[PDB]
Amino acid sequence: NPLTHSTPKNFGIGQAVQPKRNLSRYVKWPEYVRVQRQKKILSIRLKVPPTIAQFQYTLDRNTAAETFKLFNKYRPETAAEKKERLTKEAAAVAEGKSKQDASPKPYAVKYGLNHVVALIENKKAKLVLIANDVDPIELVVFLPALCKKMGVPYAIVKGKARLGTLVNQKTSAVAALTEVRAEDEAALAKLVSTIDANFADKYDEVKKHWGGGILGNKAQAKMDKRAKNSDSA
Amino acid sequence: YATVSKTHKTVSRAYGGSRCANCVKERIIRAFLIEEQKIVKKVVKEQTEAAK
Amino acid sequence: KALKVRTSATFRLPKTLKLARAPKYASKAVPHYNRLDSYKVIEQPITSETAMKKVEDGNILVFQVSMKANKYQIKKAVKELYEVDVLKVNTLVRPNGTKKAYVRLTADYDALDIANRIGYI
Amino acid sequence: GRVIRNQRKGAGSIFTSHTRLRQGAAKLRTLDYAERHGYIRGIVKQIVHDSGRGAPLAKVVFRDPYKYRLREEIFIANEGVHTGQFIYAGKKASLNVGNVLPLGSVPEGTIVSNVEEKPGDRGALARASGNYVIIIGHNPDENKTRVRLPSGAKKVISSDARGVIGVIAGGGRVDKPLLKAGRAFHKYRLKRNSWPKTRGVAMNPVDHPHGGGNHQHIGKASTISRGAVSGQKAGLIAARRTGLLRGSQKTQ
RNA sequence: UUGACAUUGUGAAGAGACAUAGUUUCUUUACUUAUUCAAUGAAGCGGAGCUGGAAUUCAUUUUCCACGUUCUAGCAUUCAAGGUCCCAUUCGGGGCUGAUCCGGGUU
RNA sequence: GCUUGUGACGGCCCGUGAAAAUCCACAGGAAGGAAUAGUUUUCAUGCCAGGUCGUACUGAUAACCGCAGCAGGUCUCCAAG
RNA sequence: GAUGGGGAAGCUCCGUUUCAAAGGCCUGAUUUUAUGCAGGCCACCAUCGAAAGGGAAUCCGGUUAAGAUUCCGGAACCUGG
Ligand SMILES: [Mg+2]
Ligand SMILES: [Mg+2]
Ligand SMILES: [Mg+2]
Ligand SMILES: [Mg+2]
Ligand SMILES: [Mg+2]
Ligand SMILES: [Mg+2]
Ligand SMILES: [Mg+2]
Ligand SMILES: [Mg+2]
Ligand SMILES: [Mg+2]
Ligand SMILES: [Mg+2]
Ligand SMILES: [Mg+2]
Ligand SMILES: [Mg+2]
Ligand SMILES: [Mg+2]
Ligand SMILES: [Mg+2]
Ligand SMILES: [Mg+2]
Ligand SMILES: [Mg+2]
Ligand SMILES: [Mg+2]
Ligand SMILES: [Mg+2]
Ligand SMILES: [Mg+2]
Ligand SMILES: [Mg+2]
Ligand SMILES: [Mg+2]
Ligand SMILES: [Mg+2]
Ligand SMILES: [Mg+2]
Ligand SMILES: [Mg+2]
Ligand SMILES: [Mg+2]
Ligand SMILES: [Mg+2]
Ligand SMILES: [Mg+2]
Ligand SMILES: [Mg+2]
Ligand SMILES: [Mg+2]
Ligand SMILES: [Mg+2]
Ligand SMILES: [Mg+2]
Ligand SMILES: [Mg+2]
Ligand SMILES: [Mg+2]
Ligand SMILES: [Mg+2]
Ligand SMILES: [Mg+2]
Repeated sequence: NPLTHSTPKNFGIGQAVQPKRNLSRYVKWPEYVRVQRQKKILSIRLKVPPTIAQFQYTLDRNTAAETFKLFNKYRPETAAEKKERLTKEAAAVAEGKSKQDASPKPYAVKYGLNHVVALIENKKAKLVLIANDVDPIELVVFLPALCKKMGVPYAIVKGKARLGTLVNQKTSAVAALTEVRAEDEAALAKLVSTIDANFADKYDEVKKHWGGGILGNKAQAKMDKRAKNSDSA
Repeated sequence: YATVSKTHKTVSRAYGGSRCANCVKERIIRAFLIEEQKIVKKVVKEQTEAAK
Repeated sequence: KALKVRTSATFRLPKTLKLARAPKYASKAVPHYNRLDSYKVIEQPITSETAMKKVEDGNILVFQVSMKANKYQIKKAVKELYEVDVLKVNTLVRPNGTKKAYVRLTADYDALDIANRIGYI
Repeated sequence: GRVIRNQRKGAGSIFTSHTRLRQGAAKLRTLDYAERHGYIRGIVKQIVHDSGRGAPLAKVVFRDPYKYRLREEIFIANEGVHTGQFIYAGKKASLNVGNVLPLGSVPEGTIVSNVEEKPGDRGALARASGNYVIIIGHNPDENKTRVRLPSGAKKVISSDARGVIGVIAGGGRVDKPLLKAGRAFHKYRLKRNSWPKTRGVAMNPVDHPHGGGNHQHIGKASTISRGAVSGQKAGLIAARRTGLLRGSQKTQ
């Protein structure tokens, strides 16, 4: 009202400068950005082979959450704790005279790529998580087939870092359980079954399915309307 | 021109030291008239829509 | 949740923290002593016959002076080495690559006095 | 032998264009939002002489719709376009001399100049003191348009490709006898160093395929193959016919 | 310059052989992510929807275009005036809408 | 009158006869600013400061280049009866 | 003619705003304090290249064996502060 006035701006070509708008769709990103987006895109447009496209099929958030819950109970020794343990046998064992066994038997998760593999190969692993990042994918592509062959139940998981955190590394590439306290066996055999249902079991079937061949949605629609009109007149 | 009282570089009118006054005359006239016609352009085709 | 809003289509180098030098050891152990003290600035008086004539008549002192020294440095040092005040310093590089300062005292000081105080005549 | 004259011109030393006095490069507006969804107005603030050009340029200023400021383009003046005039650039733009329109929107018969080869190459066809192109038909599916160039060669370009309504100024320039050496002198003065021309027949063998002999004579056939190699190609390269053109011309 | 091999991938119609099941090979014609070319201070792309309306209803929409500027040598900028929400009322300042939605494939 | 400067014009061109630093103006109106006293340094007057390198002379029938104090060569301003 | 680059066995050749994450001004936020963050801009992206091109400002008189629009005398003007 007052001595105020409505003057609504016309923005329709020919007149009044455009306003500031959001141009995030339109920005000249740094090349390393372009390269990493184009990379992912290129990887979906090609026809990816089945012994690669079997990854991408990751564990689901529910099941996994249960797996990281269980594995957390078994983290490997800490900085402090080991120093703390070592003096509970440097002192204790050497004098009171134990068999280097005034320490209890360790129950921790197994990790390190070359470590986990001999384990699998020796049928000693009992549940293995393979990462899904892993850039030299080769480091890990054989792991599904191995486990399958060794009849060791396995699951591809999201987070080379989430594997990393649970073992005090930045990244880990693989986590494994061999041992397990009896009071936990229950929870694990449970996990093994769900996991095996989605991986080891479906494996032979995954083996025939080439991934990718996915259009961008400019062209995905361009034929979703072309195939729509041509047929059904 | 930077060593000179500001009056030497201007005349006392709209668009003073910058356009020739018969130019100012012109762009006032055209301003008024075109701003006016804008009114005659709007309400006229405001009738078009209502009588169509 | 959701993304950034950029109104500009151009990207630029994120203005990042420019940390300052905190050397773990030192540049040169000992800083150099002043490379041009008054004494190095003004070298000898000039006492050509024609030089002198500027001291009787002109109230001007003539100094072969450092090539490395400018009109300021010459003034400050004639000032401080001799108690006097300077109106103006003119300078000129000799045809033998030594520099000459026509130093002109202010009207309070009788140069000729001032000349055979330093002891030339 | 010596490197013959035509070879030397490529290394471009004393040859390169004489660039310095030239209003700038003539060009259409960039092909932005406005010009391909609607149209946009500007005024020819000036038509002027480009040096070494036949046809007058046309300074034409527009608003910039993404920043408050003027942005001036440089057009080749079609005929009859005039200072103070309004000029329209766009798909949805009226069809009068001086406006710039996509070739898709002009009825056939339309006469246009400075036309784009691909759309948005800012002009590239018939820009020369006199010439123009004729829109001789369209094909809506795969929106092409067919045009005739000044060469008589017919060509088909996309319909989004713009070109400007009318013909280029400076008509009839080549109709006036140059008359004396100096006029061509001053002609090429502001083009490039290509005049005067010694005849390859007046040189010695070191200098030219034609050089030498105790009479002036080409001594072998002057119709030279396409495959001919550098330093050979002088005369009637790739000539498919030769001799005085008898009878009518004009592409049938 | 011309051919072959490599760079070289994805479909579909037609040829070509174990001799009329589809592994393979080529002719034709699609694909776009390799390679290639252009433009731009990578600005408005692609897809959906609001409104109008030509359109003719064979049950109601089956669709097609539109979806801010053209007598004039003016003027168009301060995240925009307006509207609405907040700060705790100070001067100042912020959200949203004004400027619809989705996909980040610069075209 | 001579020389030069300069203006208003006219002829010529398929020739229409640089660029940047730099200085001013205007459009704009964010803002800041008075009555017990504010705003004002494009008005006047007033204060301090201005470094570095070159500065001589020949410029030619002897100071430059032609083996030289060579009848050669070597860019220009001023101009009396 | 450097630079992000791309060629080249290599000395080096190409390119000069070009397939680049290219950089700095105004005052505000400080009243721990010296300058961190807060706005808003501006995307111009080296440098060298003229003692005849562009360009802030000085004159007259006197003076030397030999300097002077440079010193002496008087009178100015410009630029920064
Ligand atoms: Mg523990
Ligand atoms: Mg005045
Ligand atoms: Mg006046
Ligand atoms: Mg005395
Ligand atoms: Mg000097
Ligand atoms: Mg050139
Ligand atoms: Mg010539
Ligand atoms: Mg000839
Ligand atoms: Mg000839
Ligand atoms: Mg001869
Ligand atoms: Mg020969
Ligand atoms: Mg021959
Ligand atoms: Mg011959
Ligand atoms: Mg002959
Ligand atoms: Mg673009
Ligand atoms: Mg404000
Ligand atoms: Mg003269
Ligand atoms: Mg003229
Ligand atoms: Mg001015
Ligand atoms: Mg003043
Ligand atoms: Mg300084
Ligand atoms: Mg002299
Ligand atoms: Mg002389
Ligand atoms: Mg002599
Ligand atoms: Mg000599
Ligand atoms: Mg001589
Ligand atoms: Mg270079
Ligand atoms: Mg320079
Ligand atoms: Mg100069
Ligand atoms: Mg004198
Ligand atoms: Mg003397
Ligand atoms: Mg003299
Ligand atoms: Mg004086
Ligand atoms: Mg005085
Ligand atoms: Mg001052």
